[PDB]
Amino acid sequence: ARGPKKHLKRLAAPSHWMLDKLSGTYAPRPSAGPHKLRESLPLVVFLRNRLKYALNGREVKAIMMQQHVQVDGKVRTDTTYPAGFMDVITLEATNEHFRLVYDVKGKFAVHRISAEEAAYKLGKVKKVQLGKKGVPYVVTHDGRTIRYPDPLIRANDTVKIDLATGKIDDFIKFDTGRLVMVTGGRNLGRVGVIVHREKHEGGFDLVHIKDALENTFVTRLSNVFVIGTEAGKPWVSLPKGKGIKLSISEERDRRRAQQG
Amino acid sequence: GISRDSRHKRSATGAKRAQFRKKRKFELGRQPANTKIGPKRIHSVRTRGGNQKFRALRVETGNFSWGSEGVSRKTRIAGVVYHPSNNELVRTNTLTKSAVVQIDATPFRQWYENHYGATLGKKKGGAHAAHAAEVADAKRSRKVERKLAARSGAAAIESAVDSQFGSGRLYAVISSRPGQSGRCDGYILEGEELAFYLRRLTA
Amino acid sequence: PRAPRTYSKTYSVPKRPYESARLDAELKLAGEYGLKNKREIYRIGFQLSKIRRAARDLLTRDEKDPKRLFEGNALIRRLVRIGVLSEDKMKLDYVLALKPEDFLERRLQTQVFKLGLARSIHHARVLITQRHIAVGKQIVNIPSFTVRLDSQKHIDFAHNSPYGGGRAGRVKRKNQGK
RNA sequence: GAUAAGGGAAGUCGGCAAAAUAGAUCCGUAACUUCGGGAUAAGGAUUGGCUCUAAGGAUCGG
RNA sequence: UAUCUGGUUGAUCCUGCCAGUAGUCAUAUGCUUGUCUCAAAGAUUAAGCCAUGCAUGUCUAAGUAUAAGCAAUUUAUACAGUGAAACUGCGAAUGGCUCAUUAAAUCAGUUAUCGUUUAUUUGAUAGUAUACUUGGAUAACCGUGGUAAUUCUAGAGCUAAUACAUGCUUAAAAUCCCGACUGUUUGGAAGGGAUGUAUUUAUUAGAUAAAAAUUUGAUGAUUCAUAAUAACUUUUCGAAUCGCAUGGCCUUGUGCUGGCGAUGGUUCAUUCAAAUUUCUGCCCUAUCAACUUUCGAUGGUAGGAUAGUGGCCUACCAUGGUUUCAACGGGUAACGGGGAAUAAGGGUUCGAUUCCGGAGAGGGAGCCUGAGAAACGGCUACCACAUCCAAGGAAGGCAGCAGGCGCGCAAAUUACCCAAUCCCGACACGGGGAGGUAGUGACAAUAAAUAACGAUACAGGUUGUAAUUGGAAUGAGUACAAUGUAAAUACCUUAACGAGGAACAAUUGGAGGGCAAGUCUGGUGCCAGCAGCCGCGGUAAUUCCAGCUCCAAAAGCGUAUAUUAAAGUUGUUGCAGUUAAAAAGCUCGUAGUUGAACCUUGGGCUUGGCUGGCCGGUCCUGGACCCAGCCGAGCCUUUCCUUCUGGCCAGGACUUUUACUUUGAAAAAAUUAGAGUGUUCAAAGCAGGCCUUUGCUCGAAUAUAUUAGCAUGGAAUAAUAGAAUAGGACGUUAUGGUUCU
RNA sequence: CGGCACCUUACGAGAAAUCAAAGUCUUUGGGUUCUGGGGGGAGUAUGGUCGCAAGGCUGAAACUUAAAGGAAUUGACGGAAG
RNA sequence: CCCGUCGCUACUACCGAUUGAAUGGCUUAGUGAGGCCUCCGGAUUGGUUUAGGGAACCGAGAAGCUGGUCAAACUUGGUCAUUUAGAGGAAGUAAAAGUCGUAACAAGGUUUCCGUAGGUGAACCUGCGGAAGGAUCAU
RNA sequence: AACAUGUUCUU
Ligand SMILES: CN[C@@H]1[C@@H](O)[C@@H](O[C@@H]2[C@@H](O)[C@H](O[C@H]3O[C@H]([C@@H](C)O)[C@@H](O)[C@H](O)[C@H]3N)[C@@H](N)C[C@H]2N)OC[C@]1(C)O
Ligand SMILES: CN[C@@H]1[C@@H](O)[C@@H](O[C@@H]2[C@@H](O)[C@H](O[C@H]3O[C@H]([C@@H](C)O)[C@@H](O)[C@H](O)[C@H]3N)[C@@H](N)C[C@H]2N)OC[C@]1(C)O
Repeated sequence: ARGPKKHLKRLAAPSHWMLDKLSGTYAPRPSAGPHKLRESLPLVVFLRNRLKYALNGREVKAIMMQQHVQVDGKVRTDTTYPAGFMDVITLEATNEHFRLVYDVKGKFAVHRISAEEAAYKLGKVKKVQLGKKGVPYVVTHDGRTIRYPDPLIRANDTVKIDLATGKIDDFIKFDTGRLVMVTGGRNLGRVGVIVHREKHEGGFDLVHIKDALENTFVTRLSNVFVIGTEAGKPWVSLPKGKGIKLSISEERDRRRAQQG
Repeated sequence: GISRDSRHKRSATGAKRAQFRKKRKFELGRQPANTKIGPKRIHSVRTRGGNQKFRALRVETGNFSWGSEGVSRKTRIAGVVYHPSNNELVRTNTLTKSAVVQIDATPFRQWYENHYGATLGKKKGGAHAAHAAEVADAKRSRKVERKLAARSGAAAIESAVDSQFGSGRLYAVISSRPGQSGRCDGYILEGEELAFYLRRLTA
Repeated sequence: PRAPRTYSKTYSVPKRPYESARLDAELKLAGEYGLKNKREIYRIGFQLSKIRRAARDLLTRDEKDPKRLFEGNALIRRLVRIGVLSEDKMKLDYVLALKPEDFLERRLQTQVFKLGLARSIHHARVLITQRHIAVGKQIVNIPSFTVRLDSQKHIDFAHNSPYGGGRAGRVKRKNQGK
């Protein structure tokens, strides 16, 4: 087709953006950036369709042209910036902070956080190898590259990064017993804890997990995001629900119970 | 133009395929360089992605390696004496990869004499004996004499390689691709491969 | 372009056009509820029919089943709320007994007729059409407007009605002055 | 016994006479048929000189 | 709603079709047409031809300003503000249109790149062995012009950069090669070179089976990454750029210095892409049975070419590759898919077209530029069309939007606008016929007026009564005003208006049967006509032509064609073959389909859960005990159920192959089924609701997908293998011998 | 035991005539081959193929049409019988 | 009740001299635009930079030239497919009451029918073998 | 022994 597409049709936009059908023909097309097109949430969606801070995209343009909006602390003006998993969005003018986290229903809930909290994030180790001049580095899930990591770090490990200096604070080894959070699949948004991992050479590795309530659920290894060291201790704040799935009758019961 | 697509060919069953689309630029070919031996002329080619290739149309000199000795020098190419794929390239001295060529043996001779102190050729004529007597009676300081002694023992080389040093031209194989890189580089023939090509040549 | 808008039909004509029994029954229903045409009978038949297809399938399932319980209870509650079903009939098996005489009671034409607002059901229809009726604080002009239990109490003349407080109307304002 | 601009059988009873074709290699070859043919059907391409390359043998000697 | 009815006969039971019936987001057409919400719309024939206009441009404080352009005198006699032109940069490869080509092609799910390119984005990332900052070109501009004419340009004079080409500013110690002298059993040393990163070639690291007589990354896997050595290169680049603030230090020199930034740059990573690519899956056709291989067909070696693999192409060589399990050829009124219509189930039919993938821009081909195009709102050429011309020449591509011609059964305005949706650019600002708003719009879909209420004598067995007497009510429509909106329109809201024949007058088809509703009156007289079918009509026509009444659906009803059900009249479920159509004259026989039985059965012990009642302990529900029932485990019975190491997991050594079935990973939205929601209802949509806030709030469910691929439990059914000239199985720590590590 | 048949019955089958298979078929599945899909046009035309020929095998379409057909019943008729 | 030829008319399709015609695809051969690569060329131009008058030799380079490569397109021939004219010939079907006979249905007045072969205005007749769907389930 | 034929259309 002669070259790269620059438009995204509304019906072809990822469903986890909850874009209404009849608004118009097109959808925001997330720019090339740190996260994949499909597994990211562009800033215009975050700052318009979630927070209702803007009535439309022109006012989104105006808001970001005034250095208000920040991603991972740095200032961004790209209206279609592909904000993704673990990203921290700072709004100093409103005195408000956020972190993109998968709510259990499968989306990015509006997760408010504190200023002290809005200064770090987490990163899965894609690979570890030597660059030029023999210097070792590890690649994270957000396109960040860090040189001179701990000589023990391997793939599938989570690291803590400070959003100011880009430095690594502390990390996690991947093994049985780790609190995690599924990154894709049908088990999206739910928080579990590693039970077992089954290794298929040449294939796709399988990992067995368990929620706080006893539920064993398997998932592709590539969708496992370690979020802690043990059960009950995440390294970030969790949304209203703590990542446990509730059946439709359960939620209906709870809605009736709450409303009287 | 020239194309590399597979759609113009018959299926493995033997069916004649129908036209699918017009020719695409991402499947082009180009003209062979047909590199020759002469004064250097190198033309750049703009390729896909903004990269560059170099069509060696004519080359004088190439960087050749004596593999065993761990040394390589920028000699000059005399001619083409054998090509595995077509005798038309040897008959017209066309340089491509894997062409058997003769190079100037002179710079390797200088390196041999300077790094060791012995000489090659081994022929016992007039000029050969005169140069041998000159080399054996050269002026060497005591520390250079001792470092050359530390380089002794392994001084002698295989009988086929040094025998050819009588003519000042060795046998080599082109290892570079002159049409792709603009370099005409290679390595000296040695051992089993050398015996194979000599058997092919003298015949 | 822009995504299509979903739509559908709300009735299906009978396969046999001239059945004396069915025709007579449909005329009886039209007369008992003052309906405009048979399509209003057809709509009740259609919607009750899809209800009964889904609800029959549910009744063919087992109890305590989440599909079964969830969908059946949702259907039962949506039926009790509108006044099609009553208080003691939340079982999913009374719905099969339901009749086009049921769904046709809940119309604002019938309800306006039943509680003294009109002298005849034809009068009730022409009052709703001519905008003299009000359901709670919302004025309604659609005869097929279904009234739940909550709006059963809240049907009266329009707040600004000639029959509910306000300037009477053209014939009055043209005759009473002389 | 030869040649002839442009035309090309208008000449003549009639293409009479003349012209045109032609060896060899490779390609390709219809109807019809007594299945043998028709067939060199029809219709195309190549061919000099020089310098090379390859293939195809005989007799002795375990 | 898993349904039938009319028609062969004097009558019957059948076969069997014709006819009737209902749907179609399925098209045309006739008649008719009041209101609202929603809404398809030159696909079908001609990927036919097109007048005209528009559809792609782009500037920030941060590239280049002597407009002889505009404003005023100002922290600015180098400029400094605004702002044309032009240079430079970026975009123009997106979008939108269409469905012509195309049948293992496209496409779908599923793979691969240890087989490649990738502007941009985002991370990183280079001190490499004239410098108070180098040159020369041209545009813009004034000036002479030439041609009939075009977005044609020529001479001449200036003048710039983030344009073009050049070029230094520089650490620290250290390694290596050469090595004049020199120590003297093998040292030191002057003096020369290379130090980065790119490029090409060659050669070495890149190790990790456990005890006797040192450091080392990743992968399932590599010649991987990375590193070293020797050399190589028409030497890649390691910043001669720009804006605002102007600080601090004095050894007071237009001193040394240093804040946010613009832009740029090598390599790697990432992101957006691309190009190939594995496995399985396409409609009709044998009046297509052999096809491919000259000139590449199938494979091997070597090269060339490519971004890269590969007969992609060349040279030499071999003779291979596909096919009745349907190759190859032919047809397609064939772009594929998500999907659509009908639907008891199984099916049948359709999919040009709102999303995804492909392909094309009159037909063909070839290229430039660029990260990316074999680009057509880019070029070049031919063919076909076609415009102008002063006859010398010049200029084209609506299957973009609107509009014309043609074609036909068949489809709308040369309108308004960037306000939403998003896209592009140097960009907060410019542009966008993409897109949005109106016009035409009985394609379809939702809701839904054409009336109603009382009284007289009447009529009748407490109202259900046949007419004409009145009071009222109303929106169809016209119109003050606000709203709506970019401005409007329309809806919604509303001053003054707006009904007795409320003439503000409903239509389309029917009245023998199928099939609901007349044997009433005239006309004709087997004529004219009706009639889907059976039939009607020949002077008493319930069927024609007409008037009255009635029936059905109704703002919609009828006709034509196609398709779906009815059709168990295509039959796998599920037909028929003696005589209704239909068993080959008869055997043999290959492919195909299909093929007897048989190999661990019983028995016992211990024990988890959830089912009913007995305890009953009842607030629908709760605990140990007995009873039984179901789904399970573990041991023992001659005993299957891999095997070692560390020492119920985690690294080694081995595994007969399949079908079938279980479970799971994952599988775009839209559509389907389906939970929540007074869009006033509903179709829909994905919202909305709350004491009325300067806030708070549940949401945007769930299943369906699975032929093929992946992972997984089971061992019935159906296959496959095994020890028969023993060339068989075991010997753990059997014995001896020969090799390797 | 195998064979050519026959008689009765009708559980069963069938539209019936009839059928020991034409039964074990809506309570619809032992294996497998072939053939038909209203009546005509028509086993025609065309292409192919076999044959000395006569012909055999393969084999359409346009168009046309409301029946054609099967089995039985009552009558009538018979150059049928009693 | 019913068969065929024959007569009038209408419609459909078939054969057919015309080496008929037209349209669309594929293709041998011949010619071949143009681009790209290559090869020289050298209008012009700045100096690797140097010369008493400037003589060398550096760089940049247009038109054009050589040889290739991809290959539009034209002619010729071939082949495939699809429409289509045609003297004449031979069918089929339809169409109240035309002609000739009476083949079939009854033992249809010669039982009917199948295959094959001859003959004949027409139905049809005859020979050879077969069938009962016969007019005989039987001596 | 001979024996051919019966306009069309119904009610
Ligand atoms: C000379 N032999 C002839 C033979 O040719 C043929 O005759 C046909 C005849 O069948 C045809 O007859 C055809 O058409 C006629 C027409 C009146 O419609 C009808 O009889 C009928 O439809 C049909 N048979 C006729 N039209 C031509 C003859 N040669 O058959 C009869 C025959 C006597 O044997
Ligand atoms: C039964 N066999 C018949 C043979 O008898 C003959 O029949 C004709 C028939 O064709 C004639 O009839 C024909 O011709 C008339 C008119 C044009 O004359 C038409 O109206 C009629 O429809 C048509 N069938 C009829 N009038 C006399 C019969 N003998 O026609 C040939 C035939 C078919 O072979």
